[PDB]
Amino acid sequence: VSPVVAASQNSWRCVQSGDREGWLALMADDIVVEDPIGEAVTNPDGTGVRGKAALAAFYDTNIGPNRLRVTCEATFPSSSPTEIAYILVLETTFPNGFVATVRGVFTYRVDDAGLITNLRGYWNMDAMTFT
Amino acid sequence: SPVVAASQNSWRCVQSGDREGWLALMADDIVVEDPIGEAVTNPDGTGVRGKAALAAFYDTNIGPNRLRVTCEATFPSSSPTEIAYILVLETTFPNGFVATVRGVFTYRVDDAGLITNLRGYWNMDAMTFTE
Repeated sequence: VSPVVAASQNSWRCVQSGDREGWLALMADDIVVEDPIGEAVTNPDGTGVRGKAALAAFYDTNIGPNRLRVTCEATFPSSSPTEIAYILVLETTFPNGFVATVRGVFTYRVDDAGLITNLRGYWNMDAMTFT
Repeated sequence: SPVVAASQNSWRCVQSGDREGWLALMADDIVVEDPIGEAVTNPDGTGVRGKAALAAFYDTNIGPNRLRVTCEATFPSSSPTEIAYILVLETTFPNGFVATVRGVFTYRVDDAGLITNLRGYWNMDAMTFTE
């Protein structure tokens, strides 16, 4: 199993099961989560959430309260064991039974210690759907 | 949208042999990792970096071959400078042999509309061949 695949799918298990430290422990000190890339509801800034500091906050705002579901439709490994792309569908159910769903390309990168330095989502609000 | 026009223009020129048009779209700090990681097309595994290196990459790996592109899917981000595609790249070599690969291709432009990052998530597993 490649390091980027172990890390990336340990991330999916951690966000799906409320394992905040599990999740944070997978992440390098220089982590840059851009879900998605560019300015949006969850990237207000437009330049992503930086360091374990701001990502802890990001979790407690957008993930810790809710039920997040990751579904993998396709894997696109590269020729490097530290970088992969996927087609995921993300599905956040809020406590009021409100459900936001989005399909996108998600790229990952780990450093030489095996920790995520970059999580990057290719999607916009035009693609998100509500139920 | 600058990244769509850059990217669509990349396919125009590459598919028809227009070397000077292809190079015109790239920045002077360009990095092409087709694919990401160690491959014949990316030997040191860190990509072809700089417009000068890219010219010699062109004459080694593109000019002698016929290349055909099929966009199968498009995943815009919430930034106008960065997009991801699913592409099918078909490379006919000088001896008549054809290699075909599906992968994820991400693009990025700088504030002037010029391509700074062309990155391909594929490897040899997925690649097919004929003739």
